[PDB]
Amino acid sequence: MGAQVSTQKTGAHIIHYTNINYYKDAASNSANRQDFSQDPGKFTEPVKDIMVKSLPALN
Amino acid sequence: GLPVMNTPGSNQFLTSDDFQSPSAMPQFDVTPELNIPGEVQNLMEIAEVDSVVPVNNVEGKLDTMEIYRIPVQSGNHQSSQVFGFQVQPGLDNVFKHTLLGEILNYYAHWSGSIKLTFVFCGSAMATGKFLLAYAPPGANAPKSRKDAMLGTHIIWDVGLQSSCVLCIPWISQTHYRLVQQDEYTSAGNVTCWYQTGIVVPAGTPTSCSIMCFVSACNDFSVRLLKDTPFIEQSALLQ
Amino acid sequence: VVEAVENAVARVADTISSGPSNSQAVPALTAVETGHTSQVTPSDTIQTRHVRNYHSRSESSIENFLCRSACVYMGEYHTTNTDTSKLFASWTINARRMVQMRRKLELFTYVRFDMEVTFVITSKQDQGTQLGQDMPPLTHQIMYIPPGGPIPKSVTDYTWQTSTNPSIFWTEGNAPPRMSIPFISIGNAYSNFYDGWSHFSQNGVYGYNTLNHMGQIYVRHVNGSSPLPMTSTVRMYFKPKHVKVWVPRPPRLCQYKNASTVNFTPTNITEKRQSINYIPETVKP
Amino acid sequence: LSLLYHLTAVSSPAPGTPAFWVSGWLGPQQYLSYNSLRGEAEPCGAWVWENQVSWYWEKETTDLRIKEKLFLEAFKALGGKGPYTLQGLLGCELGPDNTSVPTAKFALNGEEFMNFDLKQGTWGGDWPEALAISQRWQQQDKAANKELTFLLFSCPHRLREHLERGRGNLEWKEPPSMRLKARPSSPGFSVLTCSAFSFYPPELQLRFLRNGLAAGTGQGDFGPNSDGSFHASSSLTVKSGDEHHYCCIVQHAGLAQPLRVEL
Amino acid sequence: DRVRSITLGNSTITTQESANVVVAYGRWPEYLKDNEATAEDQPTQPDVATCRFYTLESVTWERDSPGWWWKFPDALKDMGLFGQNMYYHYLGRAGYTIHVQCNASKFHQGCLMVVCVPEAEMGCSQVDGTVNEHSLSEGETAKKFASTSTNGTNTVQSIVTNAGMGVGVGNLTIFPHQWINLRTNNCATIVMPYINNVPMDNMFRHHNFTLMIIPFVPLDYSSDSSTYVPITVTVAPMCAEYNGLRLATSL
Amino acid sequence: IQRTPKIQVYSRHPAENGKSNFLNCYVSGFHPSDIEVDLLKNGERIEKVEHSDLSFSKDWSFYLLYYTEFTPTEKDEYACRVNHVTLSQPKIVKWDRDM
Repeated sequence: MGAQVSTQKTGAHIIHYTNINYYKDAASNSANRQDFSQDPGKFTEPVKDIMVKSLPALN
Repeated sequence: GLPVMNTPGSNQFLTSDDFQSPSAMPQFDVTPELNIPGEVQNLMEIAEVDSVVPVNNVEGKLDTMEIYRIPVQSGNHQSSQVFGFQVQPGLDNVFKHTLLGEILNYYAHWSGSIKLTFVFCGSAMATGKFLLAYAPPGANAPKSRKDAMLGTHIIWDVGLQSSCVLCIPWISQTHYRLVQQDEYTSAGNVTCWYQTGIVVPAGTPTSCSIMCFVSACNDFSVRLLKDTPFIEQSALLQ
Repeated sequence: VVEAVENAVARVADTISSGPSNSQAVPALTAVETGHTSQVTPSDTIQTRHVRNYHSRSESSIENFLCRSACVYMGEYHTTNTDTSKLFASWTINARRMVQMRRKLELFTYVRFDMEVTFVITSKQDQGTQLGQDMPPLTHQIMYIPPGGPIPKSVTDYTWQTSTNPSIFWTEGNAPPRMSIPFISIGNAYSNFYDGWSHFSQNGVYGYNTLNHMGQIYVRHVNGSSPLPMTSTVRMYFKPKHVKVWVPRPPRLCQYKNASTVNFTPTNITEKRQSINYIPETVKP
Repeated sequence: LSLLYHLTAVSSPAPGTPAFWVSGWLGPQQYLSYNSLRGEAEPCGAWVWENQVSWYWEKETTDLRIKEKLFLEAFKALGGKGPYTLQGLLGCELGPDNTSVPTAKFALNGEEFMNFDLKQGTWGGDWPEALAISQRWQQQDKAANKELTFLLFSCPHRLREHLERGRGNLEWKEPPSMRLKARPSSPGFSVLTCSAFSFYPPELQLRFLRNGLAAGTGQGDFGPNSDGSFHASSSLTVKSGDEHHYCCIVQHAGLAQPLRVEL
Repeated sequence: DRVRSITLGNSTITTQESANVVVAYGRWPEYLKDNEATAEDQPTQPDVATCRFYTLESVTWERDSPGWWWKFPDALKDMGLFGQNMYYHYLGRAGYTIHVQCNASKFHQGCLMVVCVPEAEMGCSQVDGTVNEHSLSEGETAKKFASTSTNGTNTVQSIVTNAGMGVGVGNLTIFPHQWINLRTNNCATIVMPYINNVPMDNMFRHHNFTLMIIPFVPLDYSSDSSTYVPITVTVAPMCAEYNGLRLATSL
Repeated sequence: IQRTPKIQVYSRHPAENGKSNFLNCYVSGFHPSDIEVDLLKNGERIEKVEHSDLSFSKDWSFYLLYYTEFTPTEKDEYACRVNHVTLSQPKIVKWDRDM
């Protein structure tokens, strides 16, 4: 009946849950607490030419 | 209808919950999405950017740009330390208002290694060499170069490349440290010394400045969200 | 039917082993003039062991950082008075009167999200020379007025019919009321900062008050009662969800002065110490 | 019958002068006087001749103080250089039996630039200055509802009270005194002049007649007196002759019929 | 590796002491697409008469200079045909290329930060007050920071340690920026795309971004060296578009 | 943004000698808030001079009235002097015993 089963947040060194949506608007849903994506190079290396970090930065 | 039973925690308002809720504007058509540059997905992306450190936070210079410059001159000064401070990225006065420091003050636990970049801002005719040393906790701060050379150090030579990186590695008995640091979660300290001195030709200034930037490495993480102690009000309308 | 969804856990990078070195590779030398931040790990400067790191950056995600409910408004209103203006509460909607959520949101230039609103209403009996009465439970009405709709003139106005405005009726002793709101803006995102004017001649109003325009809230008692005076207090709580942000900014350093402008009194960069070399002694007998 | 309030505020005041003052008018003559150098209203003692015990004068002191602080706040929203003057006309006027009509207009440096609308309860104009001042007044977060009730429940109530509280002070009616004389002019000409003194109702009609044929009204000058009575004047430059024929006819409410005036 | 050339329109710029080129967020300027537009009329694209280099007037770097700032646009409103197209249209859109120039001998020393801040909303010297449009910008002439607190009237609180925005000046490295170190380079280049929460906007009413130049290490020399050291700024629009043609507005 | 004043000097009661009377100087139609009004008895500036409230008309133009107590005499004259922002030199209006 339109059920979503997904894993729970655990640690490392029965583990999943179930969700059903009841309302007609997507703004009524719960938060998206499980999206983990990264992209630091947008702010840390915004340069036109690549720098390989083992060669001198200039010359 | 269906027989049910109410459990403890019913009819309470917890701030950190997330349940579904009824919408007050049914079938509302939102504006389309625009592709704007500079999207952020994780606060750790901000802490990985360098920012200038106010190392010269002495009395009388708290409101001038001189708070950012480390002075260094020519002549025989091998016995006088250049600078030194504690590694407390969220508690010490020299770090708590930087980007990394301001991000950490929203959390309670931190872990990972740090990067300190140093740039020399003298003339092109000046030369010199410096020793940058990090000491893990367990003893007092080194009071000479002979003592400082025993820890994790780098010898920086000034040339065409003007910047040198000192990486402070994660060396701890626990997996995390407190942003509000005590004796038990100490991290050590950092010091700077002359390795050979500064030599200039005739016609150049004899005094120079060094600047320091701080950032986090790619093994850095924080946890246990909390409120920050820097902002406050006494009434509404502020 | 049931559909399985997979969630990818993202952990930090490991530490690789490295040994001695003598070569022309110079990872520790760079130039900050390029505007580029160096990417060097301890493996490039010292000798390191190999570590399998399991730590996760899950609590620093934007969703987990902003999806917390905080107070944004607090107000009072009476059941009976001689003013006819203290009998209801009303205000314009914005997250700029309380400094915590304001500072948290102002870390970014553009924001876009849905909202979850929760109200906390508490009543009390005013001090007086003669107490003692038998009053039924109080009921409260909350009305949201979009920009352009008519305004109530009193607590007995026809406008309370809420024929098209959304409204909430709540009785004391029950769970707090709560409702969801979608992203309601004429632009593509909300703006915390606006460096412009309202009029094409470069004058008028400067700043944020040119782009808010999102309605008001009114709150009243529905009993019209209480031979003895009582007082109610309402607190509002916002909680964004399904969030996106753009163009990070440096955090606010000076204290806030008002809700409309960004004016400030100049402050110091940080606090002082004894010298540029001073470190306190902690290992003493 | 209409109750009105003239409010004036200046940005750079002269030494010894108030920065904000109000005058109240119950029809043709004044009954109130307020300023910021004192902070309280003062009657004329000629409308009710009875000091209402702190319930009519401590009631107006408060809203006048509110208007004072509002008008003084209205100057910190203007980024311009030169000095400023803010004028306001606020009041009401009762209809046939009920349903008072309100009035609220404002002027900046002598130009009407904004007003107050009731269905939204907001100040509004079209200039940039109007929008700036209206925004600053609305950030006061209680000012809209207070003026909104000032114009629909306070001034009509005060008007209905005033219409029967000093009713004898509404039938002020005095017959004006005529002084028609003549004086020389340029060679060949002479200026007649007919005046009228101490007439309570402001309406008054004058005209010039040669013998029985009207020769015009001339130029009517009007001036108040220091007690509420009025002074009117009319003059006409004619030939040196016929000066013993003219008879200015004056009609007034305090006159039973248009008395003729003779030199 | 340190020589560079940039050609736009009928203008070209060369350098022999370049560090690199910063692209603000990894995004180059682009034209507006069909699936993200809102205005229905056909736009105009001059494409060579507006996309070229304009040079502002120079400032004099002295021993004690707090810094300077310009606002964009409204600094190029009198620059050839890019300014004329601004007066006749209601909506406009463009990216930019910024080039800052300052040279000195190998016996001088100093360090400048060159940063572009999107939507630099500024605060007044009187906390309960308002700023002027003249207090925010002067077209081609630069505004000046101060060393202490300013009092003035309707002016910007321009002490340099707060950057007129109430933040720490040492954190401005979060924005797209470069440094000019008198011992390393003599020029800085920043390529900026169009950044806004709407697809197009009016150019007279909204300052899109502010360019700030701040010396962190003061200038210094000794006893026979040149004392006059100027700084020059040169800006070029890219992918300019306009909509809403009518009679020319006036200020 | 400037309006030059308009002066009218007159008397309350008719001007026959020996009888107490009120001399009035009425200025109207000027839009600064500041103006200098004085009374003169053949140039002699009258000391005891009272004023009225500074109100305005519906065209947002100010008016003010000074009043003094006197008695008419065939010999002496009366005048009203005014200095104003619009006036290069102060205007002196001589009182007519008829207007």
